[PDB]
Amino acid sequence: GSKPYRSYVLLALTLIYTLNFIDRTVITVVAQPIINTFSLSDAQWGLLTGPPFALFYALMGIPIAMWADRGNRVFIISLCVIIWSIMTVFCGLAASFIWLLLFRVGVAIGEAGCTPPANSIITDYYPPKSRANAIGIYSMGVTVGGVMAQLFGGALAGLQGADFGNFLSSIGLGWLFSGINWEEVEGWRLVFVIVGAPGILVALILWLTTREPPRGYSDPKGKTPLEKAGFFEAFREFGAKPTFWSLSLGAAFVAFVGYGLISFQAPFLMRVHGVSVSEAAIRYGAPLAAVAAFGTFLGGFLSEKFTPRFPAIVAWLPGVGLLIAIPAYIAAFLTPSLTMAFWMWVIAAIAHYAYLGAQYTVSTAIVSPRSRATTVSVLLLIVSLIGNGLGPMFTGMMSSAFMGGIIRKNGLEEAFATFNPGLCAGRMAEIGEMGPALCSAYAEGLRQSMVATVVFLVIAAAFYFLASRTFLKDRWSPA
Repeated sequence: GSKPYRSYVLLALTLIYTLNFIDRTVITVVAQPIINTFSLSDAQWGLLTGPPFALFYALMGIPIAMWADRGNRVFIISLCVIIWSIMTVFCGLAASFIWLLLFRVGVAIGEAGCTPPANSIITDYYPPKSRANAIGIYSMGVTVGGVMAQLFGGALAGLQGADFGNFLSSIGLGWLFSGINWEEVEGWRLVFVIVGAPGILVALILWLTTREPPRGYSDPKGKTPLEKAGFFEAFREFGAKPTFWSLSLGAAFVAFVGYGLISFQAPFLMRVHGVSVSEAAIRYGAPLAAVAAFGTFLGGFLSEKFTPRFPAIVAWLPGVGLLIAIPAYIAAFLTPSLTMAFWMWVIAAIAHYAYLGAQYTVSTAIVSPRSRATTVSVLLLIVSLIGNGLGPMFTGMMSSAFMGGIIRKNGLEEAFATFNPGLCAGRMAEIGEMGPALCSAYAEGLRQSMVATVVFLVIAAAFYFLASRTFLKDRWSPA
């Protein structure tokens, strides 16, 4: 490609990836409102924010990959942008929670067709002198995507549907004004619609302003490997090594905790501290997500600070920094002062994602570079699968379980057989003799579930240490 033109192509791909993660994580913002509207158990909210992305790499990742290395390299991104933005707005207008679940699966279907083609495009668009910092810029999409999803969700939540209707009517899109009443539409429907909708426009803009690179605009002298570089074989080279399995296990459990936590984050701060969706997702969710990214990068940086030689670094021997994350999290959860909560949480996130990025760096250091590629792929697959799939599922089913127990220990089942969530928020009076009891249970069950999930950081530390042992033999030396 050219130079200002390929710079533009890079801006467009980084923006696509930003939007990918905006549409991917905004759902954690409108958690509680979605629950109020569809009257869901936290176990269901977990079933919705976790195992749907089972499909993300379960099918699409593998066929998208196959289909992206083969051909049609720009059309694929723009098609998938259309796909996951359409699926998003469809979430904004879902009858049953089953339709929400399928629309989320479809969003994942679409989003799995972003990175393989975007990578191929940056590669064959950029010369090896600077391809590196290019891929780095593109990667920055995740961080910006998360923090911006939190901000835009907070902004668009708590937005009267009548405001949106009157706006659309004020611009001449009256095909929807009389079509349906806007005072009965909930703000998360608007979040979804406004976040997904411009994706179609952006996929068009991509299809139009982006030439496909000729490919192989790569490096010149490279003798034939004859052995198909790294493919299946790299797996057994890293599958021999048990440090690989133990680090991918510990990393997947770090992620299991982090994912469950974000999945019920806004619900927590709302139920306990009574904060608007806006506050919960703006004053806290976005700074927290930034701090999470920073803790990750800091962890990789403290690896790069001493992974030149000494590895799996820690105080001495085990990674107790995870263990240290544990009580600060628990403190955030067991506090009456919200300031306190925020700050404690900040601290522990810094530690928590530290040990994630750390593990990430350490992975690269166990295998030959001819295989480090597919090694980091397989590790991120393990981590997304286990973490995403099972983290919220545990956090939510525990929230139900621990609410359950409370009900049982106060035999409240007669009052609960008519319990919905939404009434608890602001409509306190018009519930019953056992109204406040039932809201207090809805909150404390989730509280106990959060405090329960962090204890998986014990499993995480256990795996980290477990690998810090077998590491030395597993290490890859040039000698």
